[PDB]
Amino acid sequence: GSDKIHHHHHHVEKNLLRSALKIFEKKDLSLLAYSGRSIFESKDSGLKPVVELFKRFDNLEGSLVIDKMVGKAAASFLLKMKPDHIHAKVISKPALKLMNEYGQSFSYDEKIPFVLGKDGKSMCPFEKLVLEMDDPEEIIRIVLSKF
Ligand SMILES: [Zn+2]
Ligand SMILES: [Zn+2]
Ligand SMILES: [Zn+2]
Ligand SMILES: [Zn+2]
Ligand SMILES: [Zn+2]
Ligand SMILES: [Zn+2]
Repeated sequence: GSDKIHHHHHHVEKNLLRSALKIFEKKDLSLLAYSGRSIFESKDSGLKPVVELFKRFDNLEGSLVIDKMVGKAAASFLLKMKPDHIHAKVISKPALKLMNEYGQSFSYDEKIPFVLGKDGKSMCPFEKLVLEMDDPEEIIRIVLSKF
């Protein structure tokens, strides 16, 4: 790849999001990547799917990602993959802040201070791990060293 050639994908077509949401909703999915057709589908919990997705494609240009719960950890993986748009059903404040810093196009249904643990009474151990870390690449590296 030429370091002189940069793709700019900054908007998503509103009817593809519409279509992907219909699929996400109809299949109780937890993660979806969509290009006009469905290219990755998962319903597991936590980061396992985002990592599965990361391991599967170098990038997601021309595609959109839908995710149930987007924390800083998932934001980092997704940012590196360069999807056209990420739609988060719930996004945490750290994730939102990060995606703005990176000019990634994204939308959300609910915003929350931070992703929560199994209980719903405290912070997800992965979110706490990466909470005071700045760099998405450093974050991806540390998360992978748990899987
Ligand atoms: Zn280079
Ligand atoms: Zn570039
Ligand atoms: Zn491209
Ligand atoms: Zn939604
Ligand atoms: Zn930063
Ligand atoms: Zn970096």
